[PDB]
Amino acid sequence: SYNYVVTAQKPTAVNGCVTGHFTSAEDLNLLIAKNTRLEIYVVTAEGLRPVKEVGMYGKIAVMELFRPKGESKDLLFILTAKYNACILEYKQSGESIDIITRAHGNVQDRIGRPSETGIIGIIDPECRMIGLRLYDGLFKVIPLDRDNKELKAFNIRLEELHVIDVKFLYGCQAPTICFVYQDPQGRHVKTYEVSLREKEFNKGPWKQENVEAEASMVIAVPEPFGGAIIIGQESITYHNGDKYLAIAPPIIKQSTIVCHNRVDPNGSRYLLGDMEGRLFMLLLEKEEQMDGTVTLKDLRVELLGETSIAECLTYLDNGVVFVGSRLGDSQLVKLNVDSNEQGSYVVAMETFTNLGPIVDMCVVDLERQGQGQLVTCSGAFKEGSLRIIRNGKLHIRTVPLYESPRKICYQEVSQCFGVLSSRIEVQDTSGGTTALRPSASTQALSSSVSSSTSFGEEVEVHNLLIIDQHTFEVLHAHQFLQNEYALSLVSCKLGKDPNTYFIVGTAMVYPEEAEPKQGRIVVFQYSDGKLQTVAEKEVKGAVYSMVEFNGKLLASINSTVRLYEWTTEKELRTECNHYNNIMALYLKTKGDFILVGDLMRSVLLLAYKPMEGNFEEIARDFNPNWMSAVEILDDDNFLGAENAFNLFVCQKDSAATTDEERQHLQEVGLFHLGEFVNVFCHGSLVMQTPTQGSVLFGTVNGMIGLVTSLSESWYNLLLDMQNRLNKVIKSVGKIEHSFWRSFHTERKTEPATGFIDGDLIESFLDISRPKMQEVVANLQYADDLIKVVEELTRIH
Amino acid sequence: NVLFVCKLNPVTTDEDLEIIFSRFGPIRSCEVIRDWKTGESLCYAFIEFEKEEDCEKAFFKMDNVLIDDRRIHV
Amino acid sequence: SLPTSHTYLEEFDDDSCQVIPVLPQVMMILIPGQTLPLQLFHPQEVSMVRNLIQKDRTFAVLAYSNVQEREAQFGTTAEIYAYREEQDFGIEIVKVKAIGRQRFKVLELRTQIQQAKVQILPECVLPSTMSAVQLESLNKCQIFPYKWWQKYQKRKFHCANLTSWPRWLYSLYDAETLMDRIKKQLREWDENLLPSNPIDFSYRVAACLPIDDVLRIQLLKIGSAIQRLRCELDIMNKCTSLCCKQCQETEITTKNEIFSLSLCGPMAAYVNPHGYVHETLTVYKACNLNLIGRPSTEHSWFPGYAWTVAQCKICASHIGWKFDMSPQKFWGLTRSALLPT
Ligand SMILES: COc1cscc1-c1cn([C@H]2CCC(=O)NC2=O)nn1
Ligand SMILES: [Zn+2]
Repeated sequence: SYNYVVTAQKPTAVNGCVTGHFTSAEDLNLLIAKNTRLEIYVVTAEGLRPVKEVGMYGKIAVMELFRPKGESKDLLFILTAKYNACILEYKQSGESIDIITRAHGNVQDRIGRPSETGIIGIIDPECRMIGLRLYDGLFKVIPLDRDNKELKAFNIRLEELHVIDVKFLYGCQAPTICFVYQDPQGRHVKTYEVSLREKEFNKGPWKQENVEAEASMVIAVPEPFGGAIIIGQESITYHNGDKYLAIAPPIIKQSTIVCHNRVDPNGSRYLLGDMEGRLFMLLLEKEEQMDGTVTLKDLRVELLGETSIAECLTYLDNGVVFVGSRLGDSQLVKLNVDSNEQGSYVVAMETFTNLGPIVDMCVVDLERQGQGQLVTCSGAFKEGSLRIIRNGKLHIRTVPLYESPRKICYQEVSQCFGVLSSRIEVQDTSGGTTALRPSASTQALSSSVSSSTSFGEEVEVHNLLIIDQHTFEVLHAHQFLQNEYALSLVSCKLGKDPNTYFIVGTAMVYPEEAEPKQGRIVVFQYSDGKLQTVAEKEVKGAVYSMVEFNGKLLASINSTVRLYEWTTEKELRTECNHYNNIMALYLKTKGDFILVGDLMRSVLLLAYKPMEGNFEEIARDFNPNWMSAVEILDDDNFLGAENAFNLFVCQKDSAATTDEERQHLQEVGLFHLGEFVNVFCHGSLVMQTPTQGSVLFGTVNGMIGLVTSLSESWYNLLLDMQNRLNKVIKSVGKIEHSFWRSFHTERKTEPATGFIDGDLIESFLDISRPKMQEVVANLQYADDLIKVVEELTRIH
Repeated sequence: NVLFVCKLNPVTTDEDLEIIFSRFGPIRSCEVIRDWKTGESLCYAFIEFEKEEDCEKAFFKMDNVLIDDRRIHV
Repeated sequence: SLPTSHTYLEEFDDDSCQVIPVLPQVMMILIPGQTLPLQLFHPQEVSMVRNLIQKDRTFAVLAYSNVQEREAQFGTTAEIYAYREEQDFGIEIVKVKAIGRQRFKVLELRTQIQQAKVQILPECVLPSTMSAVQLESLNKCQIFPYKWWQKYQKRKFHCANLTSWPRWLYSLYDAETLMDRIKKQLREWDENLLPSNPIDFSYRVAACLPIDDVLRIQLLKIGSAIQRLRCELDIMNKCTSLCCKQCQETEITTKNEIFSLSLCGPMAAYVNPHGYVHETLTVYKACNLNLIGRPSTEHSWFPGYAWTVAQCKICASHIGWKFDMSPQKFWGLTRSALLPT
């Protein structure tokens, strides 16, 4: 296949952030990791000043700072998803700003299943050990000694098996580890002491105790308070020696706490952020000063305000807070004591764009056939929105919906986007549902409701919104039947009817069942400023994905894949069925070929035979693994994204003469992408060569990527260039390119094949002139290669 | 000194047949054929008497013998 | 918990290609975890078994698409965890109790006994479906002691918004949810209140279902647990009645009588003193089965009952047998005459 992958729009969803003295002993820095890009900003009164943006050959899963004795600035500890651990230092000489790896190494155990609660990384208050919980029933201790250049780790055993949370505790003679763990008897909090000399565990200060049935997070209260705070969903507790205090304020009951930080150095004040956005402020009762020892006396929880959903929170200096949201725009907010405008102390200050999580993406030529603009359904929950991206640096503009969008399609003869959306209502005492917010699905100029069990439960109400393409005001909104779920949406004309219809597939789900036993397909017509419904036909299953095909409408009704003709009566009619042994989540039609896929990597390549009227299989591939999105590149190749953030290309052997080879897909190329690709779409952002075709893809973390096709000679030249660059470019963390891009699953690995890492090749233009001479010494292709790289750069 | 009989009552057991033939004299051994694949009796039995005298007694006094409500031919 | 001791009878890689012995007269489609006993009389089998007990106590059993014709493509290995060689009566007899352990695909079968050159198919454990998008902050909710399963979706799959599909779609690909649905469907036919690990659970349930050999071969093909469990869900919905293969018109039993009289499940494998291995399924009551012969405790598999010949009414095929104690009466049916409908 010999394909080419580049990063059009870099990731923006914040996967964690830290505050500390990293650039200099006097500058307070915020470090944000999106997926692989570590961005280093200096905290300034007016806001943030972006100082550095460094890529990493790995997904940053653990980020921390530590200041070992005898140093000047805090070093950054990064762990990659593939378990590359590195320690990095910030050094700038004149105008040069470089990152130096003090130590690097892979710390994955040969045998072990990764923990279901994910990677937990922690550092001692006194910087004498670095603890990780990567594999269950184990604790990986890395002695942070000046002589441990290679990060030589050693394991310690853990009697327990379901450590929920784990963190160190301040003010201990020897390093302590306090952790909340699960057991068939309940949840308990225990302290262990790490004897490095003996490389073992020892009895902890305060023994096991019962805690709430939903304890989730441990917070290490620093000295002189000491001890630990356990924050469950119902009660906040504090344990320290012989002092045990607790509360269960009524405020937190609605939503759990899924983040926190320390606002003061002495730990007398703490922040908390729920799933729904509320920003609570836990205050300790320091007043208990009796004889130089301070002890708790209260745990008031006060509500500050409603901020964007917080996947992380940091308190910058002088009453400014960075709310890093992974599923919505990130915020810089202010905790003004004397503003109290509406009872909330939070006043928005600045908004940073978080394009993802993309759930659907449409390329449309809004202007007069010029560029291909992107319309993407970004965000989820309250912070959902439509995003328009133009290439004329990219320019991103927002259309908030105040609800979750699902899919996007574009109609030209109506100049309208169709967007499926969901909002969450609460069951009322009247037996009905009340909306929590004034969502866009309710604030339409014109509205319709389709015509055809406890208290406090959350019920999802689904709508289709017709949104104008000039002002982005909701021209219409249509609500579906109760307990219905819209799954697929297509804007496509059928048969001989001149007008362009909307089609939506719906499955009715009830909480007591697993596989929807009933669904429907609705054909809407948008004209006269109203959303008339023109046809409806019920299928006995769920409709997952839909596309038009040669003037006919396909559908995935359960495992069945079905063809619909659009008669003169504006009625769907069934032409020819096909029964599969997999459920056809993904459909992609090109010419006469259909590509059908499910979550388990099952790829089928059906074909259409108009002479007889049935579909006949052509090629098949089963290899158990999780597949997120699957796309058709050319008449033969098929590109998909699968588990562990991987890209695979399946090619069908046309030269094969035997059936055993004609009915199988020979995997050609693999590429560990570092990104959970969610949507594939044809299109390009540059005016309409080494590249043929173009497939954009949108991911969860918020990056757009472009995959194209390179020619044989170009591919070989670019691969030799790739191997020649990987010997001069000193990547941060001493992480080898071959390892990062090596296809990865929890079972097995291969080196990359069939893809060229566009980022590395494009990095050629930025290297210093002397380096280029060494890069390509014996090729007989120095300026010609500049021509190559620039021509490639002119694609995205 | 062994006699073979056929057309036996299916419910018949080896011990019962041995006891019944005991009137014919001492029995060294007795067996009945059963479908190897099911375990059902084949209605064929072979009884080896202690001596030829017992076999002769069985042959003489067992002709048209009604045992287990079924006639036995041997 | 006795029927699994077989008292009626001596303590005892992935993708790699090995050549393994085969025992000739065995025809059962053994699935890992199921226990096969065997009886061997011909001297070659005895010698092979003795050498096997010496070296590694292993042998293959082929998943014959046609056992009589010995035409097969896949099979299951077995480790000999118990054996007994009694040679009395002037003939060497070896009775064995082995457990299916691993599976393989047939490359070739060289005829002498036999040696089958086959490759071990690996078992794929697919990690949590949310582990590919899981938010680090929410991971703390992954641990927890109609309402409860609703909470289970709301908790485990609180990342389906980050992806393109709903939470109720990812419940169909979660090991625990599928396993519990298998449970509820099992208790729908019996009142027996089945390990926790998905692989073993899937093997056991696929073994117990009264299905045909073709579908068992199918279920053995799939190397990922989740897909096997889903196929099991599909199968359970289907089978409703069991007919006599030698009748093809008369139903013999309904799934309503299936009840686990042995810890091995409603169906297991037994060998009579002559050897022919039968796959017996226990049901509370039969229908259209006549009895031949009287009951007898002679070498009865279940400790404390007896057996009598059972055959259908019309074509008199050997369907099985009818076996102060709870329960008083039940029927054990040999699967060779249990055609699923
Ligand atoms: C060779 O055939 C025979 C001659 S004498 C007894 C049998 C026989 C026994 N069984 C089963 C009956 C059920 C049970 O519990 N154990 C068995 O072994 N099938 N056939
Ligand atoms: Zn019959």
